[PDB]
Amino acid sequence: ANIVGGIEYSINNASLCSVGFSVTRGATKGFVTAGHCGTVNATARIGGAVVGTFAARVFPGNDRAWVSLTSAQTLLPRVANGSSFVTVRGSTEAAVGAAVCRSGRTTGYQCGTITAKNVTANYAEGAVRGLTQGNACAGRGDSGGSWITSAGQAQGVMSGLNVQSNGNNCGIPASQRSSLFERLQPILSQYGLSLVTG
Amino acid sequence: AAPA
Repeated sequence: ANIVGGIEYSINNASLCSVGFSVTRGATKGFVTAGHCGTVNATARIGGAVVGTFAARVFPGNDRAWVSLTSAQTLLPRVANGSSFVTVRGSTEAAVGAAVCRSGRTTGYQCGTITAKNVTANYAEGAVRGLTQGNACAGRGDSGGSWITSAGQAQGVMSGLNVQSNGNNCGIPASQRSSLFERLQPILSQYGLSLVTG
Repeated sequence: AAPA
C-alpha cells in the first residue's frame, strides 16, 4: 500500500484509525498514529492486506504509537486532502493562533486554528496530558490522523474531541469545538524516528 | 472529550 497521512487502516480486523505520518527508524519503515488505536503487536491492515504491526505505544498518559511496516510498503511524504495531497516538509511546531488542518478517514480534511496547548483530556481510560487543542472538526475514526499546516509542517496526530451524538463535532460552531492532538516532536524523539519529507 |  502507499502510506499517505489521513487514510484508513484497521487494527486486528476491528477498530479503524487513520495514518498520521510516514517515518523511518533506520532501515525500518513505519507510520506514527495514536496510542489508543492498538496495543503492541496488534495487526494493521490497509484495504484488507496486512501492512505491519504496532511496535510501541503509550496510552493513556500520552496518546502515541508507531506501526512498523513490511518493506513492501511505499512511504510517501504526503497527507491526503480529497484527491489532492499536502507535502510534508518538516515538523516546526506552530504557535497558538496558527491555522492548521487535519486529515482522517471519517471527516476528511478539515482546517481551523490552534486555540490552546497543554490541555488534559480526561478519557475513561485515564488522563492524557500535554495535548494541543484546535477547532478544526473531526469525528470517530479520525484518531491517529495528521494535523499539518498548509505550509507542510507536521504538528501531530489526532487524539480525541468533544464528540456530539452524530459521531463528530462538525455540526457545532468552531468556537465550541475541542479537537485535541498529540504533538509530533516528542513521538519522533521517543522512538528515534525520522519523518519522511518531500 | 473522548478518543477518536
